[PDB]
This record gives sequence, C-alpha cells and structure tokens, in this order.
Amino acid sequence: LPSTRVPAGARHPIIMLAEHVADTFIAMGWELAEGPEVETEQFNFDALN
Amino acid sequence: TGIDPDLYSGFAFGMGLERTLQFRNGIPDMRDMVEGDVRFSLPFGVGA
Amino acid sequence: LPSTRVPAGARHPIIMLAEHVADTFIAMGWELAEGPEVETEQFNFDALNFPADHPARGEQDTFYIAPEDSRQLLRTHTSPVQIRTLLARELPVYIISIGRTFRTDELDATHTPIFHQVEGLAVDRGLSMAHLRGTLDAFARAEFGPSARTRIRPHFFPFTEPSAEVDVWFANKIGGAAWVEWGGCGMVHPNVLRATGIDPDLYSGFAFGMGLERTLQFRNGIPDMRDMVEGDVRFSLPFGVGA
Amino acid sequence: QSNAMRLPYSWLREVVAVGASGWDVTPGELEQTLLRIGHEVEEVIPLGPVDGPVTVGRVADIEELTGYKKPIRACAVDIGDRQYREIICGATNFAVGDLVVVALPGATLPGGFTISARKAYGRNSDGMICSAAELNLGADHSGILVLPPGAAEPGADGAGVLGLDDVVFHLAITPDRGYCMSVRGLARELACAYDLDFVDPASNSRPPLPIEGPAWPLTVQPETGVRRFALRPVIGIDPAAVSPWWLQRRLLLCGIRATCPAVDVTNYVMLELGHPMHAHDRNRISGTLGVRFARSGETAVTLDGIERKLDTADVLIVDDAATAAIGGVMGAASTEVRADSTDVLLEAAIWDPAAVSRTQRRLHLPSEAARRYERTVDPAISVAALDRCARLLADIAGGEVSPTLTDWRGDPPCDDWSPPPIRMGVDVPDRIAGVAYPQGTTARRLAQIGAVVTHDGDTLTVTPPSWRPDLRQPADLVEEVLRLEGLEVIPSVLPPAPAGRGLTAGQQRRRTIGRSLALSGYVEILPTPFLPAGVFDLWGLEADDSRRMTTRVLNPLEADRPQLATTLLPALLEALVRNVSRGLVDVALFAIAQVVQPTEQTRGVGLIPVDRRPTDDEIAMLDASLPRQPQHVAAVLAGLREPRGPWGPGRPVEAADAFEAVRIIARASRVDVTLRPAQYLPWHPGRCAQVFVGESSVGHAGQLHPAVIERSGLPKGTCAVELNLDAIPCSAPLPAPRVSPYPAVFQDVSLVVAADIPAQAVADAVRAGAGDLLEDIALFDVFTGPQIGEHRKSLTFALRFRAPDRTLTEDDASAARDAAVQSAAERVGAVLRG
Amino acid sequence: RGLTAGQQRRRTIGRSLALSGYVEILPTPFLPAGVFDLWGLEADDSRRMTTRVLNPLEADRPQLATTLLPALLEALVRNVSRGLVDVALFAIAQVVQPTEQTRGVGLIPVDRRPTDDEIAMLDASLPRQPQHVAAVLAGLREPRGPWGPGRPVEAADAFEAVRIIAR
Ligand SMILES: Nc1ncnc2c1ncn2[C@@H]1O[C@H](COS(=O)(=O)NC(=O)[C@@H](N)Cc2ccccc2)[C@@H](O)[C@H]1O
Ligand SMILES: [Mg+2]
Ligand SMILES: [Mg+2]
Ligand SMILES: [Mg+2]
Repeated sequence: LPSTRVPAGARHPIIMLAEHVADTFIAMGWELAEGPEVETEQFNFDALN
Repeated sequence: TGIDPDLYSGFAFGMGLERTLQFRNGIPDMRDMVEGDVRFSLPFGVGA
Repeated sequence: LPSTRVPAGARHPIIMLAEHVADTFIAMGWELAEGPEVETEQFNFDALNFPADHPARGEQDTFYIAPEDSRQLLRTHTSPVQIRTLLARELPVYIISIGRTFRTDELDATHTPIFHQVEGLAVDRGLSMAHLRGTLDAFARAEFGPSARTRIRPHFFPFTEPSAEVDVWFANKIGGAAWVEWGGCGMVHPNVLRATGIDPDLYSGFAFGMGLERTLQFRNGIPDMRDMVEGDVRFSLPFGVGA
Repeated sequence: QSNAMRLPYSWLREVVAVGASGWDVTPGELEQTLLRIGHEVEEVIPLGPVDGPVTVGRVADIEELTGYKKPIRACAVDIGDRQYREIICGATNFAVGDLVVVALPGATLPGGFTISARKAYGRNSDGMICSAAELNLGADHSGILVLPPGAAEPGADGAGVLGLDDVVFHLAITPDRGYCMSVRGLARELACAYDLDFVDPASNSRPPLPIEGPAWPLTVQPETGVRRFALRPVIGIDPAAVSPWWLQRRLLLCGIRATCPAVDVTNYVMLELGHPMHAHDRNRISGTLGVRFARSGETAVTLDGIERKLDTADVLIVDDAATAAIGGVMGAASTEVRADSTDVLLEAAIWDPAAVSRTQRRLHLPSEAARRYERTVDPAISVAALDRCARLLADIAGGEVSPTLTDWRGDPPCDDWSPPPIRMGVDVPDRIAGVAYPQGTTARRLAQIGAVVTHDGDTLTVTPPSWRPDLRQPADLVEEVLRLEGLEVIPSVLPPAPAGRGLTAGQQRRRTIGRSLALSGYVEILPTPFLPAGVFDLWGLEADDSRRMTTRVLNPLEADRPQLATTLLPALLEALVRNVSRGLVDVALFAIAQVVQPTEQTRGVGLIPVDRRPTDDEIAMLDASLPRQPQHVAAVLAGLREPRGPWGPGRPVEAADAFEAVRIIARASRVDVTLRPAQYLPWHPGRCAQVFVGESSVGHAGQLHPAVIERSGLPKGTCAVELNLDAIPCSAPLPAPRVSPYPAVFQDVSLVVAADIPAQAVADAVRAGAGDLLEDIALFDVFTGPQIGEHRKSLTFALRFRAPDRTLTEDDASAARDAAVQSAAERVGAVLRG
Repeated sequence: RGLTAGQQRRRTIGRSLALSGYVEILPTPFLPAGVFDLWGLEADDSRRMTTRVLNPLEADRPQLATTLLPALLEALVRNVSRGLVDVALFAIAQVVQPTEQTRGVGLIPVDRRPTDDEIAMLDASLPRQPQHVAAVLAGLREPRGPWGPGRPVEAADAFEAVRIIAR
C-alpha cells in the first residue's frame, strides 16, 4: 500500500545545479561572492570599462 | 579598483546557469525550467 | 496554538561536528578518505612502523579479535587509513579521514571505548613541520575560534618522526581549567613511506589524529562526554535537525 | 603504568649540580622544561607540609599495656637534650633506641590534622609517633616510621631530616626513550635543555675495580639474545646491617620499599644509572651458571613463591640444581638473598628486549627490571654499574669486594656498543623545521645528547651513543634537534593544496539520508558494535541464521558481549529501551553504520614484510581476509508517530511508518524501490516487507514480531527497518522532463480483486493498460463488505490523463481507461465494480 | 573558508521546506498589474512604493516587487489551472524596496579607486534589497489514500512553515 502522507517537494533544478557548481569551486579553495540584482550603472558598466 | 596592473593580473568568466543545465541534462528548450510548473521540479528529487 | 504535527528529529552532534570539520578541509582543497572499523594488524600497527614485541605496541588498549592467531582487531586509531590512502592514490595526497575507533578505556569524562577520530595526511614534495602547524592552526581556528589557546610539545608515535601532541586550554574541564590533549601529529616516518612504496628522499609528509568527541567537548564546553555517548534523545534535540 | 618514572627533585638536582654547581629551579619551571623537550609530567607531588614541633625522637622506654584485644604501648620518647614525652602508640615495629618522628602538641600534619595533648588508655599522651603516610612521606605501610640508626640526633627538625621540602615528579616516559628511566637519563636531558656541562654518573673516572680472573663459571647460549652478562662478588657482609636514611628515603620516594642493603643497592643503582641489578647468594649457587631457553613445559618458582609455566622462548638462568631467575623478569627463591646471606654475587646482565617483552606479557610480571629491559638498557655500563653497586654494598654492610670479574660480551667479545653511524645533510633539521637555525645548532645539539659528530662539506656523520639505540635514521636526529630548540619556534604556513574534488557520491548520500530522516522526526544513534547477550535467542532465530555467524572480540569490556554486530537493529532496540525507560516513550531512532559479517574466507594473515610496498596480491589477500563490513541504514519506531495536540489525539506507530522510512531513504538515494510480502524475523510475518532495488534485495521493514517484542521487553507495536546501503547502487540521474500544458481529464476507476492481491500489482496493471496518456494514478479507497463479497476487496484509483500535444477529449480518456481496466482484468483478475 | 553562515542557511531552509512538500519557485520581480488593488491595500501602504522599470517586456508590469507573494500566487494560479490543485510553493529571493534616499549617482571617475564616501553614496543610493523567504499553500495539505481522506490546507500549516524556517 502507498505510505507517503507527506509528499516530497523539490528545490529548483537551477538552484540545485548552482549548489553543485558552488561545491565544485569550494572544493578547489574558492569562495562565493554576492551582489544585489538592482545595480548602479557605475558597477554594471562604467567600472567595467 | 585601486589595483596595480604591473603587480597583479587576473582572469574572469561568466557562464549561463540555465545554459549549463541545458547542456548537462540535454534539455533543448528552457521553457519548462522557467515557468514554475511543479511537474518540472519533482522528477529531480527533494535536493536535500 | 502549537502547529508541529511532525516533531523535528536530530542528526548526532558528533556527526554534525564531523560534517563541519569535513567542510573546513574540503574548502581548503582536501578530500575525505575511508577505512573499515575492523582492521588487520598489518595496517593498524606493522605498516605504521610499530615494533613486534615492544611496549609501544603492547601498551595499546587494543580490542583483539578471535581467534588468538587472527591478527585482526578493532582499529585503535584512524592511522591505518594513512596506509590505505598511500597504497590507493598517486602523489601528492591531501586527505582527512573521520571514522570510529576502539579502545579498552572505561567511560569517564573524556574517554569512552567507542569514539571517533579526525585523521589527517599530507604527502608531497617539500612539506615540513611549518605546513603541519599551518594546517592545525586552521583546524583549531575553524572549530575553536580565533581566541583559542593551543600548545604543541614533543611526544612519540611509531609512525611519526619527529612526533608531537597538541593541547587545548579546556576552560570547563572538571576540577579546573587546564591544558588537555587534543590529538597527536608529526612528520610521516620514512619507514611508513617505505612500506607504501614512496621514496623518502623525494617526498615528505605530515599527519595528525585528533579526537572528534574531544573536539566537541572543547568547542561546546561539555565537561563530561557521558551524554554524547549514551544516545538519549534529549541530548541531540537541542542541537537542531542538522539539515 | 609500565612507562612510569618516579624520582625526587633533590636527587635530580644533585646529579645535575655536579657539572653545573648551584643549578636549582622551581618545580613549576622544571615541569615546563620537561614538557618542552618531550617528557610528560603526570603529577608533581610536594612532600609534607609540616608546621609546628615535629621532631626526631628516640624511643627511650616501652611499657606494654595489657588487657586489650590489641597490643598497646605507653612510650617515653627523648625529643632532644633528654627531655622526655609520654606517647601512646598502637604500632609494634619499633623497640627502645629506635629513631622515630613524633608530632608534639601544636604541630600540624598533612593535611590540617592538629596535634593536641590528650589522654588515651588511661595514660598521658603528649603527641604521637608518626607513620610514613601520616607525614606525607612514603606509601601507607604497616607500622610507624623508624629511621635507621645514626640517621639523626634526637631533637633534630623533622622536616629537615625527612627532606619534606623536596618535590617528587611522576613522569610518563615514552617507550622510545628507555634511557630516561633513570636519574642518569633525566639529568642528562636537563643538561641538554639548560645548556649545562654534564658529568655522567656512570663513567669510569666518576676508578674501576680490579679484574684478576673470572668470578663464577658461566656458559651462555648465544641464541638467547643476551648481549652482556657480568658478575662480581662481595664476600663477608653483615646481615644485621641496614641501609642509611639517604638511601632508604630515595628508594621510598621512587616507589621502592627497602629490605636489606644487598637488595637496596641493586634497586638504588637501577634508579640512578638505569641498569637493573640482581643479588644472588654466592653460597646458594650450585655449579656453573647457565643461560639457556626453557624446555617444553619446564617450571620455575620465582622469589614470590608462584609457579611459572615457562615457554620455549623464555630465557632462563640455571645452575646444576634449580632455576635461579627468569632472565630479565624476576629472580627465583633459589639464590635469593635473605638474612642468612653473607656472600653476595651481583649480576649485571643485558637481555634481549623482545624476549623480555614476550615473557613479561605472558607471565604478567611487569617488574622494574622488565620495564627497562623492554625499552633497551645501555650495555656499555654493565661493569661500571656493577662496580658502583659492589662498592656501595661493601661501604654499607662491610666486606671485601673480590677482585674477580666475569664479563661475557658475546662471541666474539664485543668491545664497541655504539649504533651504526648516520649520514645526514647539515641543513636537514632546518628543512624539516622550516626554520633557519643558527650555524652549529644541529652539531651542538647532537653532541649534547652524546653523539660524536664529524663534518665533511655539507654532510654530517653522526654516531649515536650506546644508550640511544632509537637513533637509526636521519629523521631520528631531526627529532633531537627540534625538540631541544623548542617546537614553538616553528612557523605556521598553510600549504597550497591542489584543487580537490570534494565529497564523493557515497559521502554526499550519507549526508542526504541523515538530513531526510532527521527532518522526518528521527534521532540519530551511534550504535555500539557489541551485541547484547542472547539477542538472537530473544529473536528466535534459527541456528543456521547467517546473522548468528559473528566476529568475536577476545577482550570485551563486558564479558557477556563479545560478539560484533551483524545487524544494526539490536543496538537501536537497546537505545530505544533506554529512552522509553527514561520516560520518553514516543521515539524514532535511526543509525547509519557498518556491520561486521565474516565469511569462510575470513582469516588471519601473517606479517607482510614492511621494508617495501606490499605486492598487489598481498593487498588482495589482506582485504579478502577481513570480514565483510557493508554500510547499513536502520531505524526503529515506538509510541506515537504523530503527537497529540490541538489538532487531535495523534497517531500510533504502524508498519506503514517503517515502509515510509524506506521511501524516505530511497528518495534521498534517488532510487526506485519495490516492497514485497516476506517472512523474516524479528518482523511480524504478516506486516513485513522485503525491499528490492530492481531484482536485488536490500533489506526489510515493518512491524516487529509480537513474540520478539514480548521476550525483549520492547514497546508494543514497535516497528523497524534495516537496509544495506552498499547494495543500493549510487545513481546520478539527469532528468529532462517535458511538461504538457494541455488540460487534463480526471476519472476514477473502482476495481474488485481477491483480498490477497497486493494493491501495487493492481496499479501496475492499470498503468500498463492506460498507456502514455496516464499522468498520475493514486489509490484512495480500499473497501471490504457484503456489497463486494467474501474473500474480495474493492480498490478505487484516481486517474489523471493528459495529452502532450492536444486537449484530450473525454472519450479518448475513457478509451485509455477502458484499456487500463482490461489490463487489470488480465493480470490480476480485476472486475469493474457495478 | 567555504560557505558563509548566510549561504549555508539558505541551503538548510531550502532543504527543510522541500522535504516538507514545498516546491521552489524562482519568482519574477515584475509585479502583476493591479495586484495591490486586488489586495485592497491602502494608498500609503509601503508595499506600494515600488521601483519601476522604464522598458518592461510587458508594458502593464513595470513595477518591481516589494514582496514575494504576488509572484508565488501567480505561480500557484498557473499550477491550479493546469489541474494540479494541491500545491505548496516557496521562494527564497530578494525584493526591491526604495526609500527617499534612493537616487541616481553621477559618473564617478574610473581612472582610480572610488573613495570610501563614493562607495558609501553608491550603496546608499540603491533601493533596499533584503532577502525574503515566502510560501503559499492551497488544496489538500495531506493527500488522500488508504489512510484516510486527507487534510485541507489550514492557517496552522502556514504557522508550521514559519517554525520549519525558524528551526
Ligand atoms: N578513549 C577515548 N575517548 C575519546 N577520545 C579519545 C580516546 N582516546 C583518544 N582519544 C582522542 O584521540 C586523540 C589521539 O589519540 S592518541 O592515542 O593519543 N593518538 C593517536 O591515536 C594517533 N594515531 C594520532 C596521530 C599521531 C601522529 C600522526 C597521526 C595521528 C587524543 O588526543 C584524544 O583526543
Ligand atoms: Mg595491549
Ligand atoms: Mg600525552
Ligand atoms: Mg626519536
């Protein structure tokens, strides 16, 4: 008989691939940096030459 | 950024995450991975 | 009103500390090696440069496995994983190994017959005691914080030369704060490299072995390890699910 | 405690001060110095303390008080200038004229016991006669402390004569530094640590006794491993003579109780120089002394009066009558000296370390000599320690040291005891330490520890001293330089590790399973591998059940639990019983641990030579010899699975909860699993599922057998699951789902089958007939009753149909439903309900 | 040094909600048209103070989201309309909340490192972008089966999702 009263969910495959990529680079000694989604032109364009 | 280019060099890259997923899983059309139907996510597992 | 129909469980704090230690070394480019809990004498003693009929071997608190001529035992330390790793992998090698170890010690505040150890092994060209100290300092910094007091002093292990022990200042130690041993370390003995087919003139190495429960006691200030080894759910639940 | 070394600081200072007069350090600084060079200080025991009038006294008069069940004495003691004090004492080991230490009223003994003038046994008592324990001087022995004659004058300060300002150091010497099992070695280490000139207390100039001829006939079997055997006699001593106080006190502070001067000098020289000494009665040896292996079943009664079953590998000392000593372990009562002995023949022998280690471990005799011979003894000091021991015995108990000497040094006779020379690069210690030591540091440090050091370009030739057999390779020399310079000067450099690959799939899966079960309410147990006693009998397992074939430990801490676990359930059920008995009755526990499963190929493997890499076949036979140790995952449940609260009364644990724990593990492992009816103890034969991945069995789950639960004292309805993780193949799926946006058609179907047809078989048949249009199928009703008929049951499934490229019509969905019903009819005999 | 505490917590929250039956949504920052009017929010509700995009792909959806619920509710409506009526969705994403200090900054010379004050005015000029966690539930929280008829979503389920995130 079926037994799953609490059906499983799922994190998004895009997020799960990001975790796998992150773990790959962390295992090589790298770290993860962050930044906001709404950005100034200064950092999105001008400071990038 | 205040870094001397005569003392330091560097490389940088920027790859698509969805593009990586399409290459890795052989997904030709990214529509399902961006529309948020639960039937797209559930076959991938909980991800815990 | 309360809402939790499915009360939270808990992975064991010892296992969760092992995960945190593992993640610390993986973030430095290291990997995790493994080995069985029941071991031969070959890898637990002999290949680790232990003499045959000598107190360095006899004084060990060893669980010997029947029959008397079996040369099998419950491994007394994770150091036989050094031998398995050097036989199975090409050089250079930067691994740790976290698994259970067994000794005939009665349960007290800091000893239990079934405990865990964090083994470390690095074999490469040009490694020295300075690299060993750099690695232990990162280990201590990540588990005990930047204010931790550690000290290193000479000791003896058959599989290291020179050998050392690292102490940690245990504030919550029963009877008053004191230095307490954290683990052993040293430069990999040339006989160990010879037993694994490695030229000691071209490669050197360091290795360490620290107590996992001992680390937890220092990190969380737990003076008596009884609760962490008796398996009462009231000990684990305050640590959280650990997901 | 075989590595222990107890010695008083006053003795250490004396040996060090010879080469460096005035050397004296606080006990706290001495402790740190010993730790910095590698000597573990287990305990620092100060003597006393003592305050007030604690004075040496002379027992002047003893009047026995009769009438009591215990002998009680009323004593008058001279405390100085013939000023007498009346003391009531219950001890008997003293007579008139003996030197005793009395604590007068006002004095304070360790710890805090103040003496007062009292009246006991109807007599006056102006103090007490102290014992060694009451003064915090020696161990708790029978009687009061009697100083040897002439130790002090009546009236002398007790703390000064007893040396209560001294400090005793208990050291745990590592087994590679056997030379440190003496005052000689430890004083040398302090001279190295403090850069002092050292005078060896075992040197010849510190003169040798004359050698006219042999002292006793001796034949030595060379295969016994003996490296040296020395004998020098001392004839005509006084049996009534005793050892002076300085010698008895130093033995006392080192843990050795004094007996007679013949034995005291053998123990004193052993502690001072590190070479064990044995005293024989010259007139009790009958014929030529022989060193040989024991015979098959040969016996020997040691000096303690215990018969020893000797082995072929045990090295003995025998003459023409009986065995005199078990070589390097313990002497026999044959030639043992006593109050009758006046001619003493002293023995200084170097035994093979491995032979002594074998014998002392098998006979359980870790004597003071065996502990040192086990860790090698300097063979270059045998005659020197023999002459020092012989002169000391004659100086104490009189007599003449015979100018004869036997000195067997092997065949051919060995005249050089230094280990082979070692060639090492000059900067090798600098490379290992990561420190640029000052010029000459390595050469100076190696000379301090006693090695001859020659220099030739960039290579040092180092010849270690005879008391340092541990110095065999350049790495050994590296340790000597670094530990004396201090390890704290070594810098801290993190190595740039190459890019690693992180966690393996199996390591990652162990984490995911742990997270999934913990989030579902399970508490992790770290299960003991030692099985409960009689557990498989409680389970009622058959005699040939493979779980009974266990690996056994020879020396378990619990004698009734020597068997290593072939399954994780006994430990989990034991952990469940502990929690329930403590008032926590609603428990779900889990464990991820290996088990131990020996086979007929499980066996011992003899020593593989370690001077090279083991061959591939040697690696294969080492691995094949160990019992199988697969990783299992297991869980047990009891009580309420869902607690009670404002939502309702909760839900008790049922077998379906164990089945869901299987599916929790399977989803965390990303594998598909089928559950099939099975009978397998200790599970309930009607509520037990066998778990398959494909066609491979991986474990079982369900409710435990009620008879197992009853016999084991478990909670009623307890459930359990155990899977073999190593039998679950690691899966790395890369899904590429295609989601149809077209509308779905919902239809339900109700099918009557035989009551014993599993519901999964009916669903599989429906799915097989429905085809690709079937998106989802869910059972939501299982009904029995007179409407259906006996031996039957009705199952109702919710079906969701969907087309990938069009809006599915109600008719096209019914055609797929009809085909699903037809398939169920053919495969499980399902009848559409009407 | 590996992952930070915040990065690790984002993973733990995702694992905990997914194991509890929630399906992750990557929420669009472009608000549905008229969503706050559908909610009946007051005119001065801070959620109405939105950052606006000049050139959206949908002309009627230029406002950036000050809350994750409009996108999640839109994702819920899509699933329900496709026949999947028992849904629990969640999202871990930032929102965009401008203040009166939100403003444009003229070009800073790029021939040198920006001064500390120039870094401060660049950061202070951007709208607040805090990370939110949100979830929506509809239909049956527990499905029906051989155990019983299931259980509809109730407010207590949302309260438990709070305690899932808190633990
Ligand atoms: N009975 C015990 N219970 C709990 N923890 C224990 C127990 N016995 C030892 N430990 C811990 O394990 C650590 C190492 O123990 S040890 O016996 O002294 N050393 C070893 O086992 C060596 N294999 C360590 C080592 C040394 C050199 C190179 C590599 C590895 C100790 O510092 C303790 O923290
Ligand atoms: Mg032993
Ligand atoms: Mg130690
Ligand atoms: Mg050494």
